[PDB]
Amino acid sequence: SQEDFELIQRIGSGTYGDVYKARNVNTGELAAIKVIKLEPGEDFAVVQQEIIMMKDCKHPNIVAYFGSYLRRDKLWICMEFCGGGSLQDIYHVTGPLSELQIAYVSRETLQGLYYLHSKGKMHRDIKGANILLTDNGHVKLADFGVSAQITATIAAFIGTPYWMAPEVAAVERKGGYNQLCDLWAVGITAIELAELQPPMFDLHPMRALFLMTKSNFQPPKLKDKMKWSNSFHHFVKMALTKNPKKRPTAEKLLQHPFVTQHLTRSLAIELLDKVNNPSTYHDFDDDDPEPLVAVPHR
Amino acid sequence: SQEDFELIQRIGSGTYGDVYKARNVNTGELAAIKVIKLEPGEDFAVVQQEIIMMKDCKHPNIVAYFGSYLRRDKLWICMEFCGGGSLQDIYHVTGPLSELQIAYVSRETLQGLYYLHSKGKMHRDIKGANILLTDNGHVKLADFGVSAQITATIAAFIGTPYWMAPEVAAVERKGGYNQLCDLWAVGITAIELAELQPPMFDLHPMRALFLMTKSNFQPPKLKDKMKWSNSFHHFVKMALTKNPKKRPTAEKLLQHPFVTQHLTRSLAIELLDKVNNPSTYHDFDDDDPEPLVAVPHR
Ligand SMILES: Nc1ncc(-c2cnc(C3CCNCC3)s2)cc1OCc1ccncc1
Ligand SMILES: Nc1ncc(-c2cnc(C3CCNCC3)s2)cc1OCc1ccncc1
Repeated sequence: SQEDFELIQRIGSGTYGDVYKARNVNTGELAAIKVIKLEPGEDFAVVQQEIIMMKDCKHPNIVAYFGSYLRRDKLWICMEFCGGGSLQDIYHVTGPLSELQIAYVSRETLQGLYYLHSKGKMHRDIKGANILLTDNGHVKLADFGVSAQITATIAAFIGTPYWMAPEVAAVERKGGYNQLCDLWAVGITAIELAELQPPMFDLHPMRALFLMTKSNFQPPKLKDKMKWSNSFHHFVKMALTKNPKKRPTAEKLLQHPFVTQHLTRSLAIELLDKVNNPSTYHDFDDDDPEPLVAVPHR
Repeated sequence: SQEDFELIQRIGSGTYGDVYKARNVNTGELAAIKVIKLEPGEDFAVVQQEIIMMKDCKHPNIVAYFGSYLRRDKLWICMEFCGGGSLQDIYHVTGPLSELQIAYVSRETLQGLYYLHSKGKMHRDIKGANILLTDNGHVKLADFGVSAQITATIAAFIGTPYWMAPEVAAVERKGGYNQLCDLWAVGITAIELAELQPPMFDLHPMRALFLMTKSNFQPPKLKDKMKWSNSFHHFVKMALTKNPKKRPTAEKLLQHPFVTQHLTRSLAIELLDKVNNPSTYHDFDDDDPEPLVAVPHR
């Protein structure tokens, strides 16, 4: 029941409700609980779908589902607690991530999407706010709300299609995209972790979307042409292929040098320590540990 | 009240409900009545908006509003009766229209849109089914349901815009077009009246809209390159300008030769007679009317 957990503190805000740090009353285990307020009679098929998808995903790079409890218009969704927090929360304190840190995160995210895509699902909201870190440095993906929204909307034109002007047709269209769009978000997220914000972030949301549809649109690059290697640049160049049909899948991009190089969870531990560091030194004593083998000096 | 009219026969189907030929109980005047079934609690702001717009338009090329009556979930909207019927209804019996007939209809439609556009309104569903004819050959535009829908929807992204792939952005966009889209519909309608159906009519609605958004999209032409004049072709070429900013407005297109030439309601009377003709001859007697001036012959 809900009574098995005690909400400790709000740690974020999901697509729907608030996320709270929580503790189990008996086991003492930590967990993250998404509290969602439901209005009577409202379309439940959406939060219902999110739970099902969470319930249907068991992968080391996806936030694991513990349980869900509904009590009087208040729905709790229990999941594993990622101590590090969102990457966005991290690089807001931390500076920009390292290239190797971006590389590690990217490979793990791609591993998560690989799983989702084989299942035939898509995340459709891949960003720094949805990529979490465990205390040991593991990378998990979160927030299946958007995914759930898109699935639920699979169910009416305004006007008649054939008589629509091209600019009206662009707005009257629906669907027509697949899971390869997640790969684009990986490319944008790569930039996001590098430059503390996605490209075009200063524009209005509608204005940014309109620019992407223009025929003369060219995919973003990394501003510092010299700060990052050719692999990182090339990785983003592939991930940010405008044409979806020629865009590399999750497996093809996992075969890329930038993510196929040696990358361990040490890099995330580093990142976590920097967040736990708001100090370049500490007290110490360095002399000869054992007198028995202490080299003499006169 | 509703009791002032008696529904005679269904004459069409609007965006919302059925349209009935109707007669006034007292005056004996004919009228068209749109019967709309409303569910309790439903968004009325849309049919409410349609009435207001109809009520707000007094132009010789727009179907005039007589009244509207609501009685127990059943809303009547009374308007002038166009004896000829829809152009689509006409060319389904009639063959394709003449070039001069298409020209006459086009000028009158443009005159209607000119009025709407000066008021800052848009039709957004200009087609043969919405262009009516009076018994005397006058051309009126109808069906403000779509217009009303678009206005009412002026009031939430799925996912975050900046991380969206271009193909997702295309579907997540909204608005971004103006009344110039009506001019495109005029161009398509010109083809429709000429070839008994719009271009791409054999495609699926979604497929047709997707093709229009492609960068390599080229506006349709008239299939018979030799059946119609250069003016008609050029008229459609202007009206079907892919780029909305360079697309001629309603006034600019009214200055075009194809519609600035001599065109009278005789052409519509012709069209109406052909519909009232499902016969190339009839009984007659041709000899010398008056003997007093009858020229002799021996
Ligand atoms: N499963 C989760 N585990 C931990 C967090 C945390 C978020 N912020 C945290 C702070 C960061 C700063 N240091 C203290 C801890 S931990 C969020 C989680 O999930 C979020 C979520 C969002 C949307 N849908 C589902 C889950
Ligand atoms: N005001 C209207 N006056 C007459 C018709 C007619 C439609 N079909 C007609 C037949 C054609 C064949 N000959 C017999 C008559 S008359 C439709 C009208 O309006 C339609 C409308 C649609 C959608 N929203 C508003 C109005």
